Amino acid sequence: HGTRKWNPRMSPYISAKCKGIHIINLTRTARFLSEACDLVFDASSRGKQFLIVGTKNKAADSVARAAIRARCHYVNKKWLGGMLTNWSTTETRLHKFRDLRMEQTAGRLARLPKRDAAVVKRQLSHLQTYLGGIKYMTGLPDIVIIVDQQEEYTALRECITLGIPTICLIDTNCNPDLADISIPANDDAIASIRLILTKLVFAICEGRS
Amino acid sequence: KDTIADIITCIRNADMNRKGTVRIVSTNITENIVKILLREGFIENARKHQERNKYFLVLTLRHLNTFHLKRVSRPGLRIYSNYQRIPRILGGMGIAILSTSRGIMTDREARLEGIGGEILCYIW
Amino acid sequence: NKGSVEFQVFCFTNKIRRLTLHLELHKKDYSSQRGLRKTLGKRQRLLAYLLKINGVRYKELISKLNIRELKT
Amino acid sequence: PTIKQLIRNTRQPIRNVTKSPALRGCPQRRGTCTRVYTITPKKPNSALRKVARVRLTSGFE
RNA sequence: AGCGUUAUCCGGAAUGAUUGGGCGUAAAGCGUCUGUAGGUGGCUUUUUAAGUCCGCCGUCAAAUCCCAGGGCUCAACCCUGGACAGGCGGUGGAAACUACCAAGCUGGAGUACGGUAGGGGCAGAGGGAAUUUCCGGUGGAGCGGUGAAAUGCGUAGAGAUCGGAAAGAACACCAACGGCGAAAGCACUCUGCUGGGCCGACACUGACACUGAGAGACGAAAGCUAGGGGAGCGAAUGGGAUUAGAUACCCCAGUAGUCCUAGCCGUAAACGAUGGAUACUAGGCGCUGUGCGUAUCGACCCGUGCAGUGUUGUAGCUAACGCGUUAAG
Ligand SMILES: [Mg+2]
Ligand SMILES: [Mg+2]
Ligand SMILES: [Mg+2]
Ligand SMILES: [Mg+2]
Ligand SMILES: [Mg+2]
Ligand SMILES: [Mg+2]
Ligand SMILES: [Mg+2]
Ligand SMILES: [Mg+2]
Ligand SMILES: [Mg+2]
Ligand SMILES: [Mg+2]
Ligand SMILES: [Mg+2]
Ligand SMILES: [Mg+2]
Ligand SMILES: [Mg+2]
Ligand SMILES: [Mg+2]
Ligand SMILES: [Mg+2]
Ligand SMILES: [Mg+2]
Repeated sequence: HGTRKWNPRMSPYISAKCKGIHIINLTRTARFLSEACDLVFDASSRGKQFLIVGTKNKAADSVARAAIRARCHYVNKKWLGGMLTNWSTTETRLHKFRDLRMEQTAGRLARLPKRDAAVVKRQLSHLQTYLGGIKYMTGLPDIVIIVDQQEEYTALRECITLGIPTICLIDTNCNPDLADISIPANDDAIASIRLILTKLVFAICEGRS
Repeated sequence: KDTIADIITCIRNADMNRKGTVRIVSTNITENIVKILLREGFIENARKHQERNKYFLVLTLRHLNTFHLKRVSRPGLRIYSNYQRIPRILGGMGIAILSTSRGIMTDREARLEGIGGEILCYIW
Repeated sequence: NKGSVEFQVFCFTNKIRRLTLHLELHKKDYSSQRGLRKTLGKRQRLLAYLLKINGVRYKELISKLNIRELKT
Repeated sequence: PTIKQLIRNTRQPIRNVTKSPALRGCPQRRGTCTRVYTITPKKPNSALRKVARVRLTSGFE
């Protein structure tokens, strides 16, 4: 990214550089794009469930639309801790959240006072903000994708704790030892995001058969 | 000061930082030491060059184990050994580089040769 | 000029002699006294090297420069 | 430390702290009693414990 | 057919840590530096074979210990045979390493040069304000001090206010995320003599190195011995207050000392609470000194090398705090 921001970790995966800005290497990643799409295409044929972790404001809706093409899951807003590790509490909130959508169908809102209906309204509205793309998970995924390492530092660690392979943000900001699969060059713009995101989401489609 | 005391450390520090190259100094003694690590499978490759009349060597390390090292015979305290007290590091997983009258060899090669010498550094 | 052993002793012999006459007046210049003992020590280790390599040059150098020989 | 310092005999053992100098190493020793009495022990405990002031034959009171 | 107590030695005890510990804060780095003996010591080719390794000979009695065998009805025990390991001496070989001997190199160190920053040190001259005292002019009642008050100074004219003589000591602003020095320390200005460091390179030296027991030198303030000086501030000692008390904190006066030149004393939280030298080990910020190149080639700026100096921080270490290329790796 810059002379004051380059991590010495990526030194094997750097080719050249310029006036201030940094130049990433497109050769080594191309092998990993093949290894990634080969592993994702092979995994999707067995019927696994995947997850994507994207909360950056520039790619908040792109990751949302990215999950509709396949039967995977997305995380549009923050991680709020213990999503996968404290799964017992997550099932309680999802079993809770799943029920409240059936609660709204009944005519019990009439017999509740004004303020009480507002709390139930703001209660369900708060869970929708963080538990949107998980309503049809019913279990733990097998592979989890990370769109941003810096902003979602917590999500990358629960995968390492639970022992789940993952994809990361191997551009010069972060540490490459955290994920086995390595795909740099995604902090440039949506062009670097959609070019990679659509490519990997594409491979899931044919793997699904 | 002791050159070989520095040789064992430049290879040790490279593994702690987990690097491939070493750029180790070249001498009559080190070229024999490095030659043993090639055949024994501790290093992938070695290579020589120069910048001045002096010379150097470039090693190629392997990519939860650790490349343990240890020096034994120091300038302040030299250590020798006879044939019957040749060590056996970890039942054979390690080796000892020792200097005999017929140059330097591995302890196993000394067990067959029948001649002890000056142990300089253990490996495991 | 050259950098031979006997030449370094000649320059120190003048550098030392130049400071003795200075300390006769400025005897309280203790910082220079710390530098005086360096050149007195540097020549001591050079002449110590000249001795065991060749004694002929030692006896000839000390004779012309009027240098005190060390015991032992 | 440096081996040259070891040759100076920097290290020595610690001498014995034997808890019966009066016996002079023997297991028992005879002595005449001089004054029998009692004494109050340390603060937490409380009793009148019996003792005897003895003159041993080894030259110790 | 003994069991317990006591005493003595070893072990446990890595609790004197060769094997096998530690010295930032838990006990532990001399206040610092120079250097004698001593210890260790760069690279390359030869010499010798002292150390070291191998093969033989002699010897380290027997008993005991170890292995085997045998004999007391078994065992203890007795007997036969044979050790290994290790030590000394001799003898014939191997020559890497330590060492020795004869020649070579330059990377470590040093010299000669050419540049360069700085409160390095010593000595001698120059400068202003401020304060104090005295001299007078002006003028007339308070001044000064405190949490409140008083002592005290003052109509014998204080304080204040202009003018003037003199003295002593210390150097605002510049001034810091700063420089130099081995430390202790060095800041108003110059000048003289003088030390050390950094870098450049194409003169040269050829390991002439590191550390350092004893020893020696320097070494904040305080204090001492003579001779001077003494404005201000200030142990002690007085006085006025606060207090049950106040040999204190507060206030008013104030001696030694604080200063200079000779010398003694040689102690500090003399701290980075961290000994010195050397090699290796991710980075980020910016401060000097000196080069290189780009550049506006007027410097600047930008980009890099070297030697330093500070702040975050990865691996790793650490009981933890924290250290972290200036390590506590
Ligand atoms: Mg050597
Ligand atoms: Mg012990
Ligand atoms: Mg030890
Ligand atoms: Mg201890
Ligand atoms: Mg303490
Ligand atoms: Mg302590
Ligand atoms: Mg020294
Ligand atoms: Mg015997
Ligand atoms: Mg030889
Ligand atoms: Mg001493
Ligand atoms: Mg004083
Ligand atoms: Mg002291
Ligand atoms: Mg100090
Ligand atoms: Mg101390
Ligand atoms: Mg110190
Ligand atoms: Mg740090």
